[PDB]
Amino acid sequence: STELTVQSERAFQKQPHIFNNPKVKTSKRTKRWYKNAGLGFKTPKTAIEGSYIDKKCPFTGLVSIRGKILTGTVVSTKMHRTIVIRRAYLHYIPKYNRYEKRHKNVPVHVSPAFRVQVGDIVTVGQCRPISKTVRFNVVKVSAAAGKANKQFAKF
Amino acid sequence: ARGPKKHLKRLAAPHHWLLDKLSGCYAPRPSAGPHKLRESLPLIVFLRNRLKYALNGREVKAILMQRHVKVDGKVRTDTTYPAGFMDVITLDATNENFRLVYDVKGRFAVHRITDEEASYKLGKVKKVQLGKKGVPYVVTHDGRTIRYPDPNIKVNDTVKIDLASGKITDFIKFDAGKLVYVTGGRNLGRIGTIVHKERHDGGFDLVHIKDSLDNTFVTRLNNVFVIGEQGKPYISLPKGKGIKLSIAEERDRRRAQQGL
RNA sequence: CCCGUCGCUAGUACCGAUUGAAUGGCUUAGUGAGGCCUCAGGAUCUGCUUAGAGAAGGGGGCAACUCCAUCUCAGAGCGGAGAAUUUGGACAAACUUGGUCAUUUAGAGGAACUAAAAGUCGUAACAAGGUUUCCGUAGGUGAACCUGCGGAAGGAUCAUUA
RNA sequence: CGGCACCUUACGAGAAAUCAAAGUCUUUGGGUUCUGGGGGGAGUAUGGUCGCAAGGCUGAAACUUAAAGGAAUUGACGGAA
RNA sequence: UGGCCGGUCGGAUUUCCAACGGGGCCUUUCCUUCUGGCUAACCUUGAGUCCUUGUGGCUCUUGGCGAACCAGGACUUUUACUUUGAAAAAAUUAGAGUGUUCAAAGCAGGCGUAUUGCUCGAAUAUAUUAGCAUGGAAUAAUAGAAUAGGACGUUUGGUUCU
RNA sequence: UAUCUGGUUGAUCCUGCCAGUAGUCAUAUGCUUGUCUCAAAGAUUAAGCCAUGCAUGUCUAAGUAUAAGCAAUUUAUACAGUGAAACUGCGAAUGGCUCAUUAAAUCAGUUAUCGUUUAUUUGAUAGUUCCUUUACUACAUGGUAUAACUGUGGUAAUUCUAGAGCUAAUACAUGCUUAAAAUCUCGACCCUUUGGAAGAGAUGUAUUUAUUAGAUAAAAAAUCAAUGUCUUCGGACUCUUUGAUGAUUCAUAAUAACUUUUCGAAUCGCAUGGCCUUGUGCUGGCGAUGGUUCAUUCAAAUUUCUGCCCUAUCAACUUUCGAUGGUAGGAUAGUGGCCUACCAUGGUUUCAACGGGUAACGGGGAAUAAGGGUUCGAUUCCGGAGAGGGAGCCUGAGAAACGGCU
RNA sequence: AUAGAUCCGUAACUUCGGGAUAAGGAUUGGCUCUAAGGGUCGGGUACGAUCAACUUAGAACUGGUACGGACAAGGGGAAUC
Ligand SMILES: [Mg+2]
Ligand SMILES: [Mg+2]
Ligand SMILES: [Mg+2]
Ligand SMILES: [Mg+2]
Ligand SMILES: [Mg+2]
Ligand SMILES: [Mg+2]
Ligand SMILES: [Mg+2]
Ligand SMILES: [Mg+2]
Ligand SMILES: [Mg+2]
Ligand SMILES: [Mg+2]
Ligand SMILES: [Mg+2]
Ligand SMILES: [Mg+2]
Ligand SMILES: [Mg+2]
Ligand SMILES: [Mg+2]
Ligand SMILES: [Mg+2]
Ligand SMILES: [Mg+2]
Ligand SMILES: [Mg+2]
Ligand SMILES: [Mg+2]
Ligand SMILES: [Mg+2]
Ligand SMILES: [Mg+2]
Ligand SMILES: [Mg+2]
Ligand SMILES: [Mg+2]
Ligand SMILES: [Mg+2]
Ligand SMILES: [Mg+2]
Ligand SMILES: [Mg+2]
Ligand SMILES: [Mg+2]
Ligand SMILES: [Mg+2]
Ligand SMILES: [Mg+2]
Ligand SMILES: [Mg+2]
Ligand SMILES: [Mg+2]
Ligand SMILES: [Mg+2]
Ligand SMILES: [Mg+2]
Ligand SMILES: [Mg+2]
Ligand SMILES: [Mg+2]
Ligand SMILES: [Mg+2]
Ligand SMILES: [Mg+2]
Ligand SMILES: [Mg+2]
Ligand SMILES: [Mg+2]
Ligand SMILES: [Mg+2]
Repeated sequence: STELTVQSERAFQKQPHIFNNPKVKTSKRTKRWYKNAGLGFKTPKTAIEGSYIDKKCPFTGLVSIRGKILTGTVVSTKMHRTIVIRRAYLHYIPKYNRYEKRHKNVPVHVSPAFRVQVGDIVTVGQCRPISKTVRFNVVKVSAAAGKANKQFAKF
Repeated sequence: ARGPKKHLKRLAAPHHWLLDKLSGCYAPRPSAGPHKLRESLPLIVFLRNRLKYALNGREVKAILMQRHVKVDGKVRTDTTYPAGFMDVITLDATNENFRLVYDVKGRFAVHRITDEEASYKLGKVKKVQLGKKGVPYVVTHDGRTIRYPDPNIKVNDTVKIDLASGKITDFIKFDAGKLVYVTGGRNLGRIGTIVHKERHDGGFDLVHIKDSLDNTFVTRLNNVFVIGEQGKPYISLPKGKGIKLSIAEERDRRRAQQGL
């Protein structure tokens, strides 16, 4: 994500305490801070080489992934840098020795290192409270094919 | 609500204190100290209930204010001072030293040690960290900050504290094949050697421990306390050696010991 | 055997004019105490101080524009604490009016149901119950009901390749 | 092969009448939807909604009651043969 | 489980074995690797079958499948299910021990010489779902290679990064 | 501890309910009541109202004693024993009661703080104190200002207090002495450059900002710009120091400063040793109480996942006036629409959202026990909430406290 | 008495069109600003000059809380015949 207007806000978007010295020209252009989130979650090369800021990103931001590592189907990418995932499960009623389908809607912050859409299976990880309802970041996206390569028209 | 709690209800006490259900509504709430409230044994419970040296709590106070008891070489005149695991209790009158180690049923045992063993204790390293002015310190399981440790000392190691000058005499690493004293859970009080440590990056590293009778059991690493090598422990083990006989073998021992 | 109308008696709910009444929420709007934060205020109650009598070497010094110093009173030297009061905020009790929701209840009178079996009138149903019954719909009638149209048999026909 | 049905039997089922499904059910589980919980009050009151209306769909409670009912047997009775 | 020298007046033992229950290996064998040491039950075996038997002893073996696991992996189809294990406070429930004189209960108590006191205890189970770790891979879903944007790799280029 | 029986009929077989029957840590009531052990008990209705009395105070050798208190003669004409009062300190935030509110709220099991505060305990910890050093003011130890007390009063009344005179501190406010070096910065005297030095200031720890380090899978070579420690100027070059986590802008260290400048002992008891220039000189023990920071303990606050009764005669709700999100600020102890400003138009729902009821506090648990279940849980343990209803705050580590205040 | 305009809010009943300006409630000046809402002018066989109108929304400041400052300008509700 090296484009689409990083400085789109009234404040200068920068990573805090990362200093680009203008007197000595750095050998690498526009020094970027990144980290591995841990738990075998690979920092994407878009996070490493991008130009976005996202202070709530799990790789280039100031949040840490710790706690639950959940997985869910994306049902809504209609916010800016926040998605809603569906965590469908099954609840056991012990009287009838049977289960019932249930679901929970979890709002998750998404970094612009990840391009997600409705239908993707994402792996999310618990962070500190990001907003009123968001306590998770997307740390992994698990839809590469998605059966979306053969639907297009032919001759 | 509204502040710190100062009363411990009887039936809210730790079960290993073995307080009777009747005879009072309250239990001795331990003071703040080196050990956690549910993993410690107050001096009133040790003196009045275990040793039976006092009949009341008034007599426990009368014992302690003559500076008779001392825990880890210091006097500790509090009635509910939290004497926890590894703690050496010296009674200078009666000329005896106790080490607060668990029995295999999960309870603090009356374990008399010698005056040589009363000159030291063992401590599980809780953190190794750099303090102010760049000085490394190590924190044991009983709240002791010990400055300038050995650089080979890591977390989950066991140091040997000298109790007069509280320094590290030596230490034991956390490797496979070293003795464990299990200090928490339903396997509490058991003694065995590490088969291997199962990692689980993210939380709750597990330890597979095998005792002298080849019975393996899995325990979280919060409850594992290294006490020595394969065999030859650095402390003196209590009577029973952390074996956990089953209840059939326990009644077999009782019928083989009471019939003469 | 049974069915209704009407008739006394008792009970139970329903409709009911009363902008019915009451309680409890929530709430728009208006007024808005109090403490807290804040802009001011400065009763006092003070330590040092004077370039002016201040009846006091400016503390190594009363000639190199130079080595921390007090008292009556005026202060032109300051500095601190600081009460009443007060400005603006946010929190906001509580009151007034209006809204709506939940619950309870008075009510002249009306229309029902039950107790309920015996009263008056008829005999609708049960037999081909004397017009086979019953369903839907529509109209009519003191009442059970009757009549039309379509249906059913739970019919009084399992049947006329006679 | 598919269909509307029918006759005999009762393996079986059923309280029985009867049923080749109403069988494969106390030896209880092929899949699924809807409905009922003693008789009345009552398909009533009220609310919602649909309709031009008639009404349709949804739909109580207070109260009352020891039976109401289903199938069959014997009798009696029939303006039934 | 025993199963037989019954030599302890119907009580050790066990390739004498059968029925169970596991783990490997080979049968075209589906599960990963690469960085550096553990020098595999030293793949091998100079020393040697001195030990006598047969086959239960092959050793300081010449570098040795350096593979007996530690951390950053060209490293990742996801679930349900079920086994096991940590956790699910005590009291309570079930329950072991113990003549509160019995019992409900309680966690006591028992044994000498009562003279310098000895000592067993305060077990165990269940605690349902969800979370954690783990074994299985049936059952029931789920995904892959079809305009090949498919796999590998002992090929050979190129770009770019560390 | 797997059980049925009476009632529809003239009799029958059913459906079907009524009735029986047996428990209740399940309440009330009637009659009766001798003994032993054990024991609930104003929850239901009215979280309605309260007369009275009590329930929170506390002193050791070790903060302050001139009681004009009591008692005793001793290193004791500074005090010395005990000690009302009162100041200071600590506690009053625990306990106890109740279940009114409350339906993803509380709560349960499970996480998280790499998102924070934390008295006390326990362990560790402080030679740096000078305003602009060539202008220091006691450290054998600074200051005033108050209670108690004395004395004069007001009010009918209160745990009301006023004016005057005293006097303390571990109260309040100031303030000081403890190396010896290194490293920076400034720097009057190095001329032919790879050419340096006195003597001045600064560097503890807190606070705030900015910057830097906090490394690391393996191996060689090539000119150079200038050399870098030292040359046998061929150029030898070895070594620089790096902890922790799954993970960090972590721990920690360094640089430039900043600050209505935080801490860095003007405190108390007991014992009175040791040394020689015998000065009441220099040293010196065991404690108590303080104290900054870290760690620990007791916690607290927030938080992940999943789980709650009845109701559709509650199907759409939220977004005016924060509803979902982004950016920035403010606020907080800290995350966060917690609040503000500017943008975006989101967020929940037939897998039952939102609303309504609850004679609902949640749970461990309890009654009944073939198995499955059904019902209860105000109530002795855990968690929440509340003190007549609301709101606001003070002090404090901790309260939105009510035996605190407005 | 109410009254213009802007924003909020609006019941019974209904012939579903209304009732409705229901009822009921806030704001309104001046000054200094801010932000949106246009027309014409150029391309390789991503952007600027230039011109102009009054609408709307917001903010600060300000005053003897005044402001539809004169004028102008509905009173409303429950019912019956
Ligand atoms: Mg935000
Ligand atoms: Mg409490
Ligand atoms: Mg205590
Ligand atoms: Mg009338
Ligand atoms: Mg007739
Ligand atoms: Mg007829
Ligand atoms: Mg056929
Ligand atoms: Mg019924
Ligand atoms: Mg109907
Ligand atoms: Mg109706
Ligand atoms: Mg019928
Ligand atoms: Mg019949
Ligand atoms: Mg018994
Ligand atoms: Mg009869
Ligand atoms: Mg009954
Ligand atoms: Mg007697
Ligand atoms: Mg009373
Ligand atoms: Mg009461
Ligand atoms: Mg005080
Ligand atoms: Mg204290
Ligand atoms: Mg900020
Ligand atoms: Mg923020
Ligand atoms: Mg806002
Ligand atoms: Mg309640
Ligand atoms: Mg049963
Ligand atoms: Mg409950
Ligand atoms: Mg309860
Ligand atoms: Mg109640
Ligand atoms: Mg409680
Ligand atoms: Mg409270
Ligand atoms: Mg009261
Ligand atoms: Mg109150
Ligand atoms: Mg306090
Ligand atoms: Mg209060
Ligand atoms: Mg009280
Ligand atoms: Mg209280
Ligand atoms: Mg109007
Ligand atoms: Mg009108
Ligand atoms: Mg204005």
